[PDB]
This record gives sequence, C-alpha cells and structure tokens, in this order.
Amino acid sequence: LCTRDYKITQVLFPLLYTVLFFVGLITNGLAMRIFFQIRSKSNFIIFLKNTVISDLLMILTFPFKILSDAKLLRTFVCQVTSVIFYFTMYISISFLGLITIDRYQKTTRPFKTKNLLGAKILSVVIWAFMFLLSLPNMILKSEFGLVWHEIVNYICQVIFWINFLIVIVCYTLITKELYRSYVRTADLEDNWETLNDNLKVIEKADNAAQVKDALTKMRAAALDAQKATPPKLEDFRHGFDILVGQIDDALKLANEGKVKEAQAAAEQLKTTRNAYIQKYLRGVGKVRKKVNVKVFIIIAVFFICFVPFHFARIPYTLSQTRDVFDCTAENTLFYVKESTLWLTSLNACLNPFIYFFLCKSFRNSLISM
Ligand SMILES: CCOC(=O)c1cc(C#N)c(N2CCC(C(=O)NS(=O)(=O)Cc3ccccc3)CC2)nc1C
Ligand SMILES: CC(C)CCC[C@@H](C)[C@H]1CC[C@H]2[C@@H]3CC=C4C[C@@H](O)CC[C@]4(C)[C@H]3CC[C@]12C
Ligand SMILES: CC(C)CCC[C@@H](C)[C@H]1CC[C@H]2[C@@H]3CC=C4C[C@@H](O)CC[C@]4(C)[C@H]3CC[C@]12C
Repeated sequence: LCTRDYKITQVLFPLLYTVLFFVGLITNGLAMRIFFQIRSKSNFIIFLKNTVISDLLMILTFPFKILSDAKLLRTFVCQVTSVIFYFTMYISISFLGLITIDRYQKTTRPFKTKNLLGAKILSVVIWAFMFLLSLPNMILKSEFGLVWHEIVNYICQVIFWINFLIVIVCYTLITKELYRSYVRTADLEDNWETLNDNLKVIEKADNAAQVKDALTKMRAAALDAQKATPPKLEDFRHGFDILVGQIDDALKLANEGKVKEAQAAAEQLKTTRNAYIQKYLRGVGKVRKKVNVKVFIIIAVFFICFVPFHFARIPYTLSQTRDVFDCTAENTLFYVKESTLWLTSLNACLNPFIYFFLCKSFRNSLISM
C-alpha cells in the first residue's frame, strides 16, 4: 500500500549487504584459519573462538537477504534464515558481554600476567539456550506462535539490556582507573617542573619577596612529590629530606634577609649529588596501565552495531494505538529498522578487529601471512 524508492529498497541495501558478505567472509575466513592453529590457554581465546562461528553463521544469512530485497518456498527460506540471524546476533551480544568482563578482570590484575573448563560449559549453555528458544520460531498458523514470538523478543531484549549494562559498568570502572592513573602521573610531573621552574626565578630574582615566594612554591612541590613517592620495596626517604632541607635552608636565609646567600643555598640543588638525588627520586615515582586505544575497541564495536537497533525499538514499542496510518511514518519506521539491522550485521565485519587489536598471537599470525 505504501511505496518506497526501488533505488534504495532493491539496489542500495542488497549492495550494502553484498559488501558485508564478501568483507565478512574473507576476514572471518582467515580468522578461523588462525584460531584453528592456536590453543585455548585463556577464557578470552575461548569466547573469541565462539564469536568466529557466530560471525560465519551471520554472513551465511546475507545471500538470502540480498536475493529477497533485490526481488530475485521462497517465503519459508527467508523465514528460517531470519530466525538464524537473530539467534546469531544475540549470541554475539552474549559473548561480547563475556569478553568485556574478561578484559575488565585483566585490567584489575597486575600488568603482563582454572576457568578453562567453566568457560567451555558457559559457552555451551549460551548456544543451547538460544537454539532452544529459536526452535519454535522456525517450523512451529497457531496463536501459540504469536505469544511465543512476543516471549522470545522479550527474552532477547533482556539479553541486550543486561549486556549493555555490563559494558557501561565495566567501561565506567576502566575510565575511572585510567583517569586516576593519568591525574597521579601529571600532578607528579607538574610537581618536579614547578620545583625546576622556580629555581630559574630565584637565579634571575632581585629582591627577597621574589626569592621567598619561589622557595614557598618549591617546598610545597617537593613535599607533594614526596607524598606521591612512597618508599620503594627492595635512600628515597632520605633523598627528599636533603632536597626539602636545602629549600628550608634557603627559605630561612631569605626570611632573615640575605638574598645572595639564599640564591646560593637554592643553587646547591644543582650540585652533582643533589641533581643525582632529584634524577633518582623522579625515577622511583615514574612507576604500567591498560592501553586506552586498544581496550575501548569492544565498547566502540558494541555501540556502533547493537546500540542503535535496540534504542530505536523503544519509541516504536510503546506509542501507537495498535498501528499508524500515515505513509510518511510507516516509511520512516522501514528505513530506521532496515538501517539499524544493517549496523547490527556489520558486527560480523567488525569482530575480526577485536581479534587483531586485543590478541597478540592473532596479530603476529596475520602479519606473518
Ligand atoms: C533467539 C532468536 O530469536 C528470534 O528468532 C527472533 C528474535 C527477535 C528479537 N528480539 C526478533 N525480532 C522481530 C521483530 C523486531 C521488531 O520489533 N520489529 S518492529 O516491530 O518493526 C520495531 C522496530 C523498530 C525499529 C527498529 C527495530 C525494531 C525485533 C526483532 N525476531 C526473531 C525471529
Ligand atoms: C536488569 C536489572 C534488574 C538490573 C540487573 C543488572 C545486572 C544483570 C548486571 C548489570 C551490570 C552487571 C555487573 C557488571 C560488573 C561486574 C564485574 C565483573 O567482575 C563480574 C560481573 C559483574 C558483577 C556484573 C554482574 C551483573 C550486573 C550487576
Ligand atoms: C561508517 C559506518 C558506521 C557505516 C555508515 C552507516 C550509515 C551512517 C548510513 C549508510 C547508509 C545510510 C542509509 C541509506 C538509505 C537511506 C534512505 C534515505 O531516504 C534516508 C537515509 C537512509 C535511511 C540512510 C541513513 C544512514 C545510513 C544507514
């Protein structure tokens, strides 16, 4: 009844899925070849191995979509394959949530460092549960089928929204740890450059007020650096007392009056011994964190692919009284659903990027080929 442009409906979208089909088949194709050679020594490799299977199963659905949309039983095959598609996308969402938890657990653990049987069972449970809830939607004109369809769709939304929350919480806790790590390093680097910059002010100063003020900044910066530099586990305690001592010595001289003596007492921080102490103390406090541009690839893939579809569904699932009648609203619903479903399908082409940037043995094998 409602008509749309064939150039978008039967040309653009079948070609848009054709790109994803070949791109997905070649990236996941060589991904399976790489994973078949390397052994599962962690939960991470196991969940990534399962993702390859769900991606390959996803790609195999696209020829049925491409052919149906370009207008080329025919209705039965594009009814079974659509069930296989939604089965395969809620499996990917499920494993991506597990990959997120695993990666977060490794950021909470020390840098560069029993669940292998458990991760295998958990993976079996995901696939078996999805297959079982997909099964009646496949073969099984009954009113049971209508209510079962609403049950399955409800279960699947709860799967997305639970994994969306796991992703938001894990990346909130990661950002928080990365922020506090960056702030600690920046403040400490600021402390040592404040100490060195105010030495230059003292060297070029005239009166006592200039000398007294610069030494006050220096003393506070030295004590802040000390606060941020606790004793090492193996002279870090003594070193700061020597440097703070000299600043206090130059300060008490600047308070008594003598400016040339205070400038020279401050210049003592430039002796080979006092410079070596400063260079050592800078090193002790310079102590590894998780890579920003790398870890955040999961949240980026999750948001690009699955977030638009499930967010767009909210207004269309609690507003219109049964159905809308205006053609301009029916067509905006068609393109919103079709465009977000394509973004969802792009997960099959974007997951090989997770293997590349987060698995070292995968990256080296692909580079060697
Ligand atoms: C485990 C596999 O389970 C399945 O086989 C399975 C699972 C789901 C699910 N979920 C599913 N639905 C079909 C109906 C669709 C929807 O609600 N369309 S809309 O009414 O037009 C609102 C709208 C608007 C914009 C964007 C998106 C949706 C949502 C996906 N179908 C199947 C077959
Ligand atoms: C849907 C309603 C009722 C809210 C329930 C939210 C549940 C399913 C989710 C959302 C965020 C989740 C948590 C996110 C963070 C972690 C840390 C990780 O080391 C283990 C899992 C754990 C502890 C998750 C378990 C389940 C959790 C609490
Ligand atoms: C760069 C990556 C993330 C992929 C880009 C995907 C997005 C931004 C693009 C590519 C193809 C696009 C769609 C192509 C078809 C139409 C029909 C037109 O009448 C309105 C816009 C609409 C509905 C587009 C919206 C945005 C869209 C889904």
